[PDB]
Amino acid sequence: NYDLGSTIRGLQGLVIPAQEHLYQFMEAMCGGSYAGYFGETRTGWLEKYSTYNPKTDWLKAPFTDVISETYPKYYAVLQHEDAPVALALAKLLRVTIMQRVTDIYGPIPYSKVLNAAYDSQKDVYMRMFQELEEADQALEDNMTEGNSGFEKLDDVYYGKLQQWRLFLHSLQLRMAMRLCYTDMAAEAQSIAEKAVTAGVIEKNDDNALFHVAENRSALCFNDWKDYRVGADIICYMNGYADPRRDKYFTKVKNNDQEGYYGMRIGINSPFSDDDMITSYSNRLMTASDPYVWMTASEVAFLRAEGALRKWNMGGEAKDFYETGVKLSFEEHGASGAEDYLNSIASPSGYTDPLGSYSTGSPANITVKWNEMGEQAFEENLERIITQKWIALFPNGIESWSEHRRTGYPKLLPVVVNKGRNVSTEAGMRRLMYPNEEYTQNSFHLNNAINVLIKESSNNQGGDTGGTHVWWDRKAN
Ligand SMILES: [Mg+2]
Repeated sequence: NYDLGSTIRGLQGLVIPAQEHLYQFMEAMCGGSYAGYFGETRTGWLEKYSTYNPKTDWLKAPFTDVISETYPKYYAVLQHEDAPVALALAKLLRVTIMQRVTDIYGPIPYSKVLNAAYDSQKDVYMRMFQELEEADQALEDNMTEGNSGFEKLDDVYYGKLQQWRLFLHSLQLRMAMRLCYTDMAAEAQSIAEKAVTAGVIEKNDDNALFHVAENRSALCFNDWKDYRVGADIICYMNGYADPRRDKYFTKVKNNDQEGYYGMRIGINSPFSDDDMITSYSNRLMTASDPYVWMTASEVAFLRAEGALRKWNMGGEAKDFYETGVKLSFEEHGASGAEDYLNSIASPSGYTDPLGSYSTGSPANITVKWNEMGEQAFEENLERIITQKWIALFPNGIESWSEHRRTGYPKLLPVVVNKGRNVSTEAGMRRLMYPNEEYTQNSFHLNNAINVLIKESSNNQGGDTGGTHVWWDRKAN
């Protein structure tokens, strides 16, 4: 029983996964650990994403489940609808889902899906850019005032095609910035500039949120209690005395504790699960919360970086930076942005309230803009990306990609590095292909690994967490 609305909602639920079974792996364990946002409370787990040795069958969900769930919905739209807007929205959602997947793995099945042959990450990005333009043209040529017909078929923008275009342009901007260290940088700059000109998300009312009657991801944090907040994000936000903390996190309040506390990521604690659950802050969320895809704050930080790089983003780097911070405060109902923007406080050292994994501060980057501008390029990039990372919480996959790309924010090293060809100093550079690909798709997988090796600025044994994906080319 095909229904276009259910199919579109199905696709919208594969961006930030709306099924808890998929969420726990892709977002809580993978994005969470590698962005410095969350650690796992379960002390019995010895093959973990956070220690770079995820149990083999825990590698299935971010690759195999995303792909196997996406394509039947995508092809249902294509076989039932000839309306250009339906096809354009399906196309845009497929790009949105799969941008994340190629950023995690590098080469992925994409253009030849009909298992399947893999495209190079470069070929995935170029094809996505071509598809985003095709979707955008179809939206622009068919949009109207009043109802589009998709009002009851779409739980992100409730049928408002104008807002879908802002989002599409914002995604083009994000993906362009991703490629600024590759041989496609000139094209990326042009794409970014045209995207900004076409109109990106600038107001919080236009943020792309997937609204849901029940946010099942809340189970992972509130009910299962399998994750708590990581040390890194707490070190920065406590150091900065960030007014957003009471909107992001719960307080831990007991005999020896009152405030915001983070757990060291990449450890094998000798304490109990109850100790890990009760001694560290949780994220603050409810079962009615939306999933946040793209915000005005993120777009402002992208424009700030662009401007710092002398791309034509329509304004000054400092102004976009300050606007990004202001927009994030506004998004969360937080006061004090203007004073916060002049802060010269450093990220704090890490004090483990249980006394096991205390360590020095991850960075000395402050909030206040360095007026040398591009003459302090790396420092100002560091604060743009650090502030974007705070504003992005809990979007770990995006923050992980940006951390890989730019080196920022600087995060605390894991303690227990049980990775295979993964360095403690550089961290996870990608995820490894699932064992299903080895057993069931071995011809295509073998070619994929060869493509990953050829595309990489830094091969570390082929299909490992150490090998760089194609866009991860910055020299350190
Ligand atoms: Mg100032």
